[PDB]
Amino acid sequence: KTGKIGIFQHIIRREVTDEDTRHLSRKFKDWAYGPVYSSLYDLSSLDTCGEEASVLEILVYNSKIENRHEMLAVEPINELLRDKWRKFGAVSFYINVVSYLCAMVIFTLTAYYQPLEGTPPYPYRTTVDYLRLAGEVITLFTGVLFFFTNIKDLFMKKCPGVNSLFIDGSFQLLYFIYSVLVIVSAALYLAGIEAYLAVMVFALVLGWMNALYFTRGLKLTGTYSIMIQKILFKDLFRFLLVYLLFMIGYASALVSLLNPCANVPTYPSCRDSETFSTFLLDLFKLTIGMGDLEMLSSTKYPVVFIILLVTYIILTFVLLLNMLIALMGETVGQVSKESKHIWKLQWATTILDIERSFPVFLRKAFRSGEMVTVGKSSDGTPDRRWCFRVDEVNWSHW
Amino acid sequence: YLAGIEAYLAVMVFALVLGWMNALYFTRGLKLTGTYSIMIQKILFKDLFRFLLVYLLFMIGYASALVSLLNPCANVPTYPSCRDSETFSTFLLDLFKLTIGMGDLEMLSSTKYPVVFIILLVTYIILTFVLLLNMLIALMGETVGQVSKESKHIWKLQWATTILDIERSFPVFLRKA
Amino acid sequence: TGKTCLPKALLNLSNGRNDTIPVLLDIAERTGNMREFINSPFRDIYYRGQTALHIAIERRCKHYVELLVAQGADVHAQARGRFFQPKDEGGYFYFGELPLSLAACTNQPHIVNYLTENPHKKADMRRQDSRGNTVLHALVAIADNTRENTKFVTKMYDLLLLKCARLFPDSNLEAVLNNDGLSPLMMAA
Ligand SMILES: CCCCCC/C=C/CCCCCCCC(=O)O[C@H](COC(=O)CCCCCCCCCCC/C=C/CCCCCCCC)COP(=O)(O)OCC[N+](C)(C)C
Ligand SMILES: CCCCCC/C=C/CCCCCCCC(=O)O[C@H](COC(=O)CCCCCCCCCCC/C=C/CCCCCCCC)COP(=O)(O)OCC[N+](C)(C)C
Ligand SMILES: CCCCCC/C=C/CCCCCCCC(=O)O[C@H](COC(=O)CCCCCCCCCCC/C=C\CCCCCCCC)COP(=O)(O)OCC[N+](C)(C)C
Ligand SMILES: CCCCCC/C=C\CCCCCCCC(=O)O[C@H](COC(=O)CCCCCCCCCCC/C=C/CCCCCCCC)COP(=O)(O)OCC[N+](C)(C)C
Ligand SMILES: CCCCCC/C=C\CCCCCCCC(=O)O[C@H](COC(=O)CCCCCCCCCCC/C=C/CCCCCCCC)COP(=O)(O)OCC[N+](C)(C)C
Ligand SMILES: CCCCCC/C=C\CCCCCCCC(=O)O[C@H](COC(=O)CCCCCCCCCCC/C=C\CCCCCCCC)COP(=O)(O)OCC[N+](C)(C)C
Ligand SMILES: CCCCCC/C=C\CCCCCCCC(=O)O[C@H](COC(=O)CCCCCCCCCCC/C=C\CCCCCCCC)COP(=O)(O)OCC[N+](C)(C)C
Ligand SMILES: CCCCCC/C=C\CCCCCCCC(=O)O[C@H](COC(=O)CCCCCCCCCCC/C=C\CCCCCCCC)COP(=O)(O)OCC[N+](C)(C)C
Ligand SMILES: CCCCCC/C=C\CCCCCCCC(=O)O[C@H](COC(=O)CCCCCCCCCCC/C=C\CCCCCCCC)COP(=O)(O)OCC[N+](C)(C)C
Ligand SMILES: CCCCCC/C=C\CCCCCCCC(=O)O[C@H](COC(=O)CCCCCCCCCCC/C=C\CCCCCCCC)COP(=O)(O)OCC[N+](C)(C)C
Ligand code: NA
Ligand code: NA
Ligand code: NA
Repeated sequence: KTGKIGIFQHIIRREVTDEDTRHLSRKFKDWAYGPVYSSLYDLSSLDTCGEEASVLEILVYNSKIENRHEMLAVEPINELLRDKWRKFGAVSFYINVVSYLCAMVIFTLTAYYQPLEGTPPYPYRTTVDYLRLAGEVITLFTGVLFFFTNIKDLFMKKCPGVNSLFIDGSFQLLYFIYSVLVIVSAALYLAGIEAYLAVMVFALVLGWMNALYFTRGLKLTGTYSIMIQKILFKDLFRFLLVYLLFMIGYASALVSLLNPCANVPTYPSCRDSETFSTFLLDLFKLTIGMGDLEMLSSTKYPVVFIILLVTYIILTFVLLLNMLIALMGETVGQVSKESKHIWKLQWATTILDIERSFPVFLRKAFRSGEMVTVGKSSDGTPDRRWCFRVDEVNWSHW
Repeated sequence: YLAGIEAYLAVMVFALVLGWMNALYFTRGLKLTGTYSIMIQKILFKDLFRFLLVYLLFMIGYASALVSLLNPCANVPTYPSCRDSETFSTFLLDLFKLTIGMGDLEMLSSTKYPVVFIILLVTYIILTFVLLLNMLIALMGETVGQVSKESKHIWKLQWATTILDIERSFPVFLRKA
Repeated sequence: TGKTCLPKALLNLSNGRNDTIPVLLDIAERTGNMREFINSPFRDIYYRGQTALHIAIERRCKHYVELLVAQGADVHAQARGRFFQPKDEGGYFYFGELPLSLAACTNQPHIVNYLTENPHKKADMRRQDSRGNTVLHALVAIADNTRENTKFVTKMYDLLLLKCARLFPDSNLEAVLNNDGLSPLMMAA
């Protein structure tokens, strides 16, 4: 829980030899034959299916995030999670994904066949509209589910600094937002209000963007999804701060050079009541390389106007947006390894979230390791310690 | 073309584009072009598929979200105001052109809620063009930096395989010459 | 398994020696089974062929390896058990399948010298295991590309190869194809 590798590493691979104090060892020497050496780690605390506190629950959930990757990269812990991934972790995760991908097909088809005329578009009485009715209900089931599972985590695993962690702290919010935002739409589709739709549309785009949670079952896609969010933090906000700051600067500067419609009712010659707003979009399209200058030219001072837009392109496209590519290259180079290590925390958290969701007898069926009589203890009573074999080779210590 | 069917053409067209793209095999006789052709395929694997996975995932998300905000032609027979039976599909192309920096917004504007619509396309540009496609350039730079040496070494296997495929294709007396 | 007294003595050897063995062997000729006594197929499907000599060598027990051969036991027993197969057959330690192939592959030059120029019997450096693989074929099977491994592989590879030139001044032992052709160089490649 406190992130102390030197003692933590020492305790696990503790091999004492003298006959009295051999019950204190946690790394045995099962068998050897020339240059191949088996070894047998104790999982007494590490893996306890339900009926005890365990180191592995603590590390993956309640510990220091600064070195948690070095803690999950020691002797059984790496191969103990990989073993769970084989048995149940991989499988159950890939039921969770298709269960979710399907639920977002249903939330899609119900939106493409949601009517658009009249206060609440109830009038079902039809095989199609009853099929749509299966859709909205399955949807609301997910919303109330994701709502309770997150508030279950309120009286359970929540309240670290879960707002910007790359270790599911981000998605706990967005599934909550998805959960709230389906409930509100369900409330307004029943309370008459016609903005059930607008509130739904956000929920849909938000929901597919939650399928990036399910890129955690592959280092390939999961490391990628981590770099998206870091770049979104370390690189894109500082870019929009400046970019916005320029934009109000030039836009106000450029609106000032257009004659009012107190003159002849034109936008492309005159300016009135929407001329600021559209420039923000044109000056947005313009830096994105997506809109054309197409000089307005209906201005008191036309040549100052053109000199400014060119300084907007040079600064915002040629210099800021291509610097933005450059900064990403510095980001992805810096946070690649750091993103490999987060994923290992993501992946491990995924396994135990599945495991904890099982009843205890099922966790004991998938119990990892093998029972062993490592030695003799009180009044000759053996040591019935579950353990985890790790075969090894050194062609040096004959 | 012998069984009468007129899709000899469509099947041929794929074969032609596929065939010139097989001339990259013949970049193996130069480290210059052959290392290059190796980095194309790694980037196609290690960098581009993971990009299309996400990109697609966003696109169905927003597109469905944006089709939902257009009034049917059960109203007046328009596409640029109404929506019927091809409106999903074309958005996938427009929202593809849009992230590529190749299509224009040109707000449809014939929607129950027009301002939610514009707020979404802007989030599509920011996420898909400003952030994903320019991150994609960045990732390639990490790829080509990592796999340059590894691509020099593959080419040496390519080049050697080329030599022996030729040699084996000779009769023995010529190989002894 | 099929284990008898003599393995159990050697497996539970301590401090380098154990004086039970010369007596159980002294008792062996009294029963008249030395041939059959230092010879046994553990018929375990993890130990199909292991003998007391295979045990005598892997324990680095020179004193008894000189013994067990002296009473004329075997130096050619094929330790074919699944344990004694390559790691891709579902095994742990391939060394060849022979005591001479073991003493080489287990970094024991003294045994390997002895087993050849020992008086009673001697394993020729030509003998093929149940794959065709001789001792040099087997040194290529255990060599990883590490410093310590590649060191003592090349020494003994030379040693036997230079040594087998003295004897049998004929076909090089490095030319002995195995049961898929591949010589020790082809087998390393
Ligand atoms: C760090 C450097 C920052 C530089 C900022 C840009 C500065 C410009 C300073 C000069 C100010 C010019 C003022 C023009 C006033 C104006 O607009 O006057 C007009 C008409 O036009 C003229 O009379 C000027 C004619 C000459 C044109 C050639 C200019 C050559 C410019 C060369 C330099 C370009 C720099 C390019 C950008 C390089 C940026 C790279 C770093 C990146 C960071 C930004 C108003 O007409 P009016 O009669 O009232 O009514 C209209 C009637 N009518 C005339 C149309 C019939
Ligand atoms: C991580 C943050 C994610 C943010 C997501 C975007 C969020 C927005 C939240 C606010 C919701 C707004 C709801 C609008 C509802 C709507 O559409 O209402 C309408 C009309 O419009 C209004 O009444 C609103 C007028 C105000 C306009 C200024 C908005 C200022 C927005 C500023 C923030 C921009 C964010 C920009 C993107 C920055 C992204 C950077 C990170 C990158 C990741 C994405 C429906 O008209 P109706 O009367 O039913 O019929 C039509 C009749 N009529 C009105 C046309 C005559
Ligand atoms: C090297 C090994 C290779 C083997 C590979 C093949 C392995 C396949 C194993 C497949 C079964 C595991 C997946 C089942 C579905 C599952 O567990 O779905 C889970 C949850 O399910 C449940 O809640 C249902 C409870 C009942 C489940 C068991 C039924 C099957 C029993 C058969 C097991 C086979 C073995 C023993 C017999 C059983 C009888 C007693 C022993 C007798 C001695 C052998 C999905 O996760 P979710 O909670 O949605 O994710 C987190 C959600 N959150 C908390 C974040 C909101
Ligand atoms: C903690 C979250 C909880 C959310 C709080 C908001 C909940 C509820 C507010 C909704 C009600 C407000 C309107 C009530 C009045 C009304 O109905 O007003 C309407 C128009 O109002 C609107 O359109 C309101 C805008 C809705 C969106 C709000 C933001 C939603 C959430 C934003 C977040 C999600 C986004 C994410 C971006 C993705 C990128 C991220 C990437 C991040 C990557 C890491 C008037 O029009 P009218 O046609 O006349 O309506 C019919 C009325 N009549 C005639 C029948 C009586
Ligand atoms: C293992 C490969 C084997 C391929 C299996 C496919 C083979 C055969 C299927 C063809 C027959 C199907 C149609 C029969 C009916 C028909 O004729 O239907 C037509 C239209 O049908 C089509 O158009 C069928 C689509 C053809 C393309 C399929 C894919 C081809 C292969 C795809 C792969 C190659 C690409 C590579 C991409 C490059 C990038 C990579 C970079 C990688 C870099 C590393 C109906 O129209 P109508 O005018 O009425 O026709 C006349 C009929 N009438 C009136 C005369 C009776
Ligand atoms: C060896 C194979 C054995 C197969 C056994 C199959 C057994 C049962 C089938 C049903 C499984 C349902 C399991 C749900 C578990 C669960 O709770 O799922 C959730 C996901 O949300 C739901 O489920 C929504 C609820 C509504 C139901 C689903 C939609 C409607 C029904 C669909 C079922 C049929 C599917 C597909 C049919 C087509 C299949 C094509 C195959 C093709 C193979 C390539 C897991 O999210 P969570 O982890 O909790 O993450 C939350 C995020 N947070 C908080 C951790 C950050
Ligand atoms: C979003 C939810 C979550 C998704 C997660 C799962 C996503 C995808 C599944 C992919 C699994 C296989 C990839 C394993 C790669 C791997 O393991 O290693 C990769 C190597 O990759 C590759 O070589 C190429 C990869 C691309 C292959 C494409 C074929 C798979 C997709 C299926 C075909 C899709 C088309 C068409 C469909 C048909 C349409 C008809 C209807 C049409 C309409 C009618 C990197 O290795 P390395 O450099 O060592 O990095 C370390 C990573 N390491 C090994 C530790 C995990
Ligand atoms: C910390 C200080 C914050 C102070 C904020 C004060 C907010 C508002 C004050 C303005 C009040 C009046 C607005 C009423 C709304 C409205 O409707 O206004 C319209 C005007 O037309 C428009 O199109 C709206 C233009 C809006 C101007 C925005 C200026 C710039 C604002 C800058 C804010 C951002 C700060 C900083 C960015 C930081 C960046 C780096 C990060 C640093 C982090 C710390 C009224 O139309 P009307 O007159 O009826 O007809 C049009 C005119 N006609 C035809 C009669 C001549
Ligand atoms: C696709 C099939 C396979 C193709 C393979 C062969 C491709 C191309 C042949 C190029 C061979 C020469 C290049 C050797 C370069 C080299 O060896 O080293 C390069 C140095 O390059 C250069 O300095 C410049 C290179 C470009 C020169 C252009 C002139 C050649 C093309 C001919 C002219 C074409 C125009 C017009 C045509 C007329 C039109 C009229 C009709 C018009 C219509 C009527 C790198 O060196 P280093 O940095 O040490 O890297 C290590 C590489 N190293 C040395 C180990 C191999
Ligand atoms: C694993 C689960 C897979 C489930 C797939 C289920 C497939 C299909 C279900 C839909 C059946 C109905 C379709 C009939 C075809 C047709 O013709 O439909 C048209 C509808 O119009 C269209 O334009 C087609 C729109 C298609 C919607 C797609 C939704 C989204 C699909 C998402 C699939 C991809 C999943 C995941 C991506 C993963 C990404 C990350 C990697 C993860 C790897 C594991 C019928 O027209 P009609 O009604 O006559 O007239 C129009 C309507 N009007 C005018 C009457 C109102
Ligand atoms: Na462009
Ligand atoms: Na253009
Ligand atoms: Na254009």
